[PDB]
Amino acid sequence: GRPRTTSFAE
Amino acid sequence: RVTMNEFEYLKLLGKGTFGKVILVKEKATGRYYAMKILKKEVIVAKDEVAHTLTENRVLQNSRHPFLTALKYSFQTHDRLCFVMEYANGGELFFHLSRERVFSEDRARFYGAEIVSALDYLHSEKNVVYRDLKLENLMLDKDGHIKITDFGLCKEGIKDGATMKTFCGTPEYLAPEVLEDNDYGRAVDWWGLGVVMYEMMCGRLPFYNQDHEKLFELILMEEIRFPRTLGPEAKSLLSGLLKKDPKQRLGGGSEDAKEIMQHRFFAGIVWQHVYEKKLSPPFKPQVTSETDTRYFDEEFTAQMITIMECVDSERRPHFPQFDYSASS
Ligand SMILES: CCOCCN(C[C@@H](O)CN1CCC[C@@]2(CC(=O)c3cc(O)ccc3O2)C1)S(=O)(=O)c1c(C)cccc1C
Repeated sequence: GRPRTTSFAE
Repeated sequence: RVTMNEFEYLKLLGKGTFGKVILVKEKATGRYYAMKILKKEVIVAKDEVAHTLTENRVLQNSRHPFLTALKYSFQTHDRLCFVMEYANGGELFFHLSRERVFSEDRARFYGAEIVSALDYLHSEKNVVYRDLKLENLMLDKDGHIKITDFGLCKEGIKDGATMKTFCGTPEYLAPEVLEDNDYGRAVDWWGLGVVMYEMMCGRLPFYNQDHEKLFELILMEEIRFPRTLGPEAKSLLSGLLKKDPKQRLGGGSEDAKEIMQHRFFAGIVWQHVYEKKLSPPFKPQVTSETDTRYFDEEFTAQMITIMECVDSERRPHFPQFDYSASS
């Protein structure tokens, strides 16, 4: 299904 | 005192930018763990020092049935190690990528366990989690939820106090986080709405590979549902996915208690949820202590692992990496 998602902070 | 030599390194469970998670056996005891191993130099280069320390802090400061338990954290000259309990069932992402949709009953079970833990974090710990997603939800040997990855957590958030860091995962961001104008603990209930929508509907509530188009949809587009979704689930997800946090189910002074009382959870005894008295509808079907079938082959089939007072800029000595949970 949907691709893996990546966490972030800015 | 705990070093890397105290463990045997068995299977790679996952690999990313900052390091890896390895299924390990503690030599002395014969107990199995998942060891998350992060490179100090990559942590520093990408400014993830404060988030690593929060992960550590929240792990050490939490005890809850549906929060990943930390046994040890220690460090070497170039690595930070978190030895966590091994959640045999893998990520909910693993399961949902394959089954496509969960039944409403099964999603209710997972939602109830997520709420119990977020309720605990908000109410007892004054913590906001901020990164709810399918990747950060794991299943244990019995089929119970384990929330992982507490590095984007916010500490010291009581009741209605606010946060300002733009962070999380693009697909899951709450509208007020994207508004970039302060937000409260109700961002966790948005995240809860997203993951439960994914479980019951088979897709993200909003998607586009172009982030600018993605952010546009999360901000502007009314929530729609597949027409097979039942009325009490449609009611829950509409409440959780209200774009205005003041309108959101869980957005007021009652917090989780509002969600707990919704008709979708009608016969849920919330204390039994806490006590793990609810039987999981899926039990992981592992055949040994080292069966990793609920982890991608891409990782499991690979190879694993590749000065005690050195404190440098590229490889800082990290405080509070001397932890061993008391019995
Ligand atoms: C300071 C920022 O740290 C951020 C570190 N990253 C985030 C990861 O921790 C995400 N994380 C989400 C839950 C599952 C997983 C992988 C796993 O098999 C696993 C098994 C467990 O019993 C317990 C935790 C686990 O962590 C990875 S990551 O992207 O580097 C990464 C990725 C994406 C995949 C595998 C390992 C790692 C380490």
